[PDB]
Amino acid sequence: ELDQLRQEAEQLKNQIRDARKACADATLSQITNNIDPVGRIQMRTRRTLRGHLAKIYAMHWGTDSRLLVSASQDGKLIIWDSYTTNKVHAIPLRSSWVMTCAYAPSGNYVACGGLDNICSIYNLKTREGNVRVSRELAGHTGYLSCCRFLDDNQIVTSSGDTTCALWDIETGQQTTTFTGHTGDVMSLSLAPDTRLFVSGACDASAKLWDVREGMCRQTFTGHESDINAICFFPNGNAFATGSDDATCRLFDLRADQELMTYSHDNIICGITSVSFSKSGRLLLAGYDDFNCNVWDALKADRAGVLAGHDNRVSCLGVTDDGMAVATGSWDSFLKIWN
Amino acid sequence: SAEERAALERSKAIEKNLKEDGISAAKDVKLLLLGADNSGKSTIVKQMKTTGIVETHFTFKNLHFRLFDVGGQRSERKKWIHCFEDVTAIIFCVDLSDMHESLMLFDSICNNKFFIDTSIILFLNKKDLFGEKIKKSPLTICFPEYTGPNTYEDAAAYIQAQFESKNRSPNKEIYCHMTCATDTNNAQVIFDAVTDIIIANNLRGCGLY
Amino acid sequence: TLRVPDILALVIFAVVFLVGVLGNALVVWVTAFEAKRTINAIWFLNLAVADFLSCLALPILFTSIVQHHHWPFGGAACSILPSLILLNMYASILLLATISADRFLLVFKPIWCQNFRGAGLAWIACAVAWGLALLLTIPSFLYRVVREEYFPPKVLCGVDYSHDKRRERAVAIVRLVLGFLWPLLTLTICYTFILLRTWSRRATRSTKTLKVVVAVVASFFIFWLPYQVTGIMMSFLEPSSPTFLLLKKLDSLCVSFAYINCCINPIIYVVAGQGFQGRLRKS
Amino acid sequence: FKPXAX
Amino acid sequence: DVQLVESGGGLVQPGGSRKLSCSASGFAFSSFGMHWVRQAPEKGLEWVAYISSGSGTIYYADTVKGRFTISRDDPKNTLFLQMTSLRSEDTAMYYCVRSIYYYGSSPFDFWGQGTTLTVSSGSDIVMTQATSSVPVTPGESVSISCRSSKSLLHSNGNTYLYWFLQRPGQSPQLLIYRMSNLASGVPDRFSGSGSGTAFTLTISRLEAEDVGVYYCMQHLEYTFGAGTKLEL
Amino acid sequence: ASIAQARKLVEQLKMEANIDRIKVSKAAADLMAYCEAHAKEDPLLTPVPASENPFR
Repeated sequence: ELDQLRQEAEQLKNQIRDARKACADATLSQITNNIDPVGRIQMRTRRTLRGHLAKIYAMHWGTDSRLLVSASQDGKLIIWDSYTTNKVHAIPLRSSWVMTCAYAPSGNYVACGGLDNICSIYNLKTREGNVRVSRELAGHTGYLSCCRFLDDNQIVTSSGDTTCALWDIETGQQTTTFTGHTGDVMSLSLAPDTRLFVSGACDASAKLWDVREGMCRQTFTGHESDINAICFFPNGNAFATGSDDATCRLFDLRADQELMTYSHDNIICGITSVSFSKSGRLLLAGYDDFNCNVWDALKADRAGVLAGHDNRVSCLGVTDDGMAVATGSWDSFLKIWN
Repeated sequence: SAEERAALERSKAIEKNLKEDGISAAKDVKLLLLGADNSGKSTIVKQMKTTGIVETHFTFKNLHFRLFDVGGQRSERKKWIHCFEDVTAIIFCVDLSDMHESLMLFDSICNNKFFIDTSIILFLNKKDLFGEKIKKSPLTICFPEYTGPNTYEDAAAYIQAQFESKNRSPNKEIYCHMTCATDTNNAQVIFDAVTDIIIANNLRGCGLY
Repeated sequence: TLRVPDILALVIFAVVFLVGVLGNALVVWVTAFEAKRTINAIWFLNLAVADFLSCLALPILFTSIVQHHHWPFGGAACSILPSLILLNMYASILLLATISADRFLLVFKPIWCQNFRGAGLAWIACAVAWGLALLLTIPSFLYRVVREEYFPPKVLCGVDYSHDKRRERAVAIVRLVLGFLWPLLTLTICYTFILLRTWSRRATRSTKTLKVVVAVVASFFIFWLPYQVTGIMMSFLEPSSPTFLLLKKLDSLCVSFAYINCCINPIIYVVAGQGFQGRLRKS
Repeated sequence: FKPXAX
Repeated sequence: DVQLVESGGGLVQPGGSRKLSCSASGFAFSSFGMHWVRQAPEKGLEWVAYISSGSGTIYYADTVKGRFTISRDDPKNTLFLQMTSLRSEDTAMYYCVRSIYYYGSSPFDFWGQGTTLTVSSGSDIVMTQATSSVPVTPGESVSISCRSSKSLLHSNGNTYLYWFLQRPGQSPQLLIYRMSNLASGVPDRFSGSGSGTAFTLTISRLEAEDVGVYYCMQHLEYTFGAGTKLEL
Repeated sequence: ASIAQARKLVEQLKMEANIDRIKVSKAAADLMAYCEAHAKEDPLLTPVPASENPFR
């Protein structure tokens, strides 16, 4: 009967909640009182990339931290040169309803996707001298929300039908599919060791997945609304989330609970993006109020403001060596700060 | 400098091509085709001549139309409806064979923050079977509040008034029309509505608004 | 000792100079910021530039009127310097007329303005409007001399047709007829048709259009009538007549009244502009 | 000889 | 299959004119540069002309300025060369070359076949190669070196030196670009290094297919070296 | 039927409950140690010299 299974599930939930509450002896807020603050931080825009003309949606840095990539509703996928503002490629897309971008770690490929339910992979090192479509990965039902390269042969995708998949670019077939979510997955982030990843959905829950076996190991349920952004801590043991509740939270993998909340009374707009710095001391969040905020990871206090855009800050990223931060927006301009 | 002059030349050529494409791509007019299931969304585009989005196009009197049907995929509408702002108008259509879900959808669309100043064209479809049903069955089974006679004209007027009563912002306008499977008339209605809208936009852009 | 009209002309000149300089600089900067991706901005760019250049040369008239016909610049300046402002006024008038024609062509025939309208046509129209002032300016270049007085020290700079009376009559008639009758008729007809068509449909109906139209037309007419009506009379008249002396006395007041339109012009753009503060902030 | 503007 | 086919050779009397054409297929011709390197019958290589992409920048050699001109026709995928007032020093073999310039590109990657033009009887950077012939045996390792008059290092950090290999009865090939980067196809047995004005090339585990002449070229501003030959 | 999903949920909850947990203080100490050890190589927490700035 359903009653016995419901009672068993309730007992299991109560047991795990009791264990989680028992595992918490103190809080990090009362441990961090012995370290000094970072002071006031004021960055200035050193570059401005003005080639697009409609609502940049995604961007991604290269491994060498000099090249970029950007997608817009204009239907163009363009890769930039950050140091000299030069344009080195401009790929014309088949459909203009795109929402994702990805740069291969080896620098040979670029991926894209959107409302057409298909992930397209492009080859940048052809002998003929032009970029051409390599594969068209089909099989998902809902729209694509995120994509990430593991190597030059396998990719992971998150869609709007509550499932994630692991593909094989060599043959175009889905090796493994990850199910267990209720709403639709919005974001995705890969571990530095490339052995595990996490995802956040619209049912206010983020969970940890293993790429080898399609099992779900843990579930985090501390938020109040849909999760919009996900990123790993540089160490590989923690991660932070952003939601339409206008708050951010920091979670721990080996303690399986929440550590900090990054919120203030004056901010009532949802988060669109999140990222860490190189050493993990600072946390950058792109807000809906036309500006970005810099917050201490260990004290939950604001350290600076990166205003200077005229519309939503849709995307945000930090280079590998950590010498710059790029900020896309709906005004069709990319800013490089330092 | 060094041979980076060729790189600068390549960048300039890319920029010129981008500007030309952007200039050439702005002459078209975009329209969003929303409605309930089995309402006749396919019929209007078939007369005017699949998993994700489908985009048909046609030209009529030196003007190019591009119609988008984004109702084929089932997901959270709050996560992809903000992509279709800055569209010229909505082409919401309703069938008279039912039904309150259509009223709910109209109420949701007409008051969205992204679509606060977008004109809406309303089509009332399949009037003949509506007349047959009203001759066979009363309208009170669908609208208990209705008190008028069971004839065609007042019933259609009552349905149109009920649909139009959901508008709250007075800035926008709703163009009602009962096509009843009329040939080559819906295109003319859309053309006149588009002409009015573009004239208003041109007048507002100069500062006379 | 200066007479009564002179001090009023002086103070009006000072006020219009300062306010026109500030407004023109502000409008020029704001518009030149966004002259790339907006067609409408380049229409007002040339207007603002021409008005700024015309208003910049006021202190020359200031020094000329504060003293009794002081001309310490020789004949080289006397031949050329008036022509700059005399060209700027006509350029501004023709630019206003072509802006009115552009608005008329936008309201009517709305499909032809979507497929076959671009920045090249607007640039060509602005170039033609600018170049049309050369023909009107040339006679000033070709008939300007300087006269020296051996009576107590005075220097006179002015126009002189020694034996070309019919030439002077013809040029005065041509300048009057064209530069006043043509733009006024164009603006009144175009704006009347625009209002009549705009007030026929519920969607396009508005109230700001009527106020803008009446303000522009009334300001232009009232502030440019006296200058031309006095100028044509004093050009026709014999050099020896009391009424000619009276017109010479009222010339400074007439030209100052004409200049006030330079101050009037950019306030309408600033006030009736959408998000002017934000456009300034972006620049 | 006409002085002033014109 | 990238193909560069040339035609227009033969015998021309002194003082005449003759036109040569390059017909290309298999790649986007409109996105590439074009050069006209030529080789004397029993000497090294020499640079002649250059046509950009979009036909917006043309350079000519000092000894052939005015007498010759270059043009391209993107629709038909062809490149021309019009030469007038031929002298006795204009007899050589002409090569059609390919090059693309952006961040990370490798110019001078594909070379043509060649046309023979014979005529009847009638301030600069100098690069020198210290050796002209080096004895070698299979399984051994050798070292090549050439020096320049001035430093090839720019302020941006890139040094512009190129290495080429020509075999018996064959068109030359690209091995190293910018003194450190290996071409797409060359085996790992070849590696290059150097600093300032002294440049070296080393090859390990020599086979029987490595025999030929090696040229070193600079690309700092708008020449080839004499070239050394390995002997079996 | 509706029992397969309930059984799957029960099995998943049982598998999740068997994980191991550590103390919060140790995790906070680990994060603090990492930050203090790697603070020296972060060009955003501290101002960058003008000469070595690649975007100067």
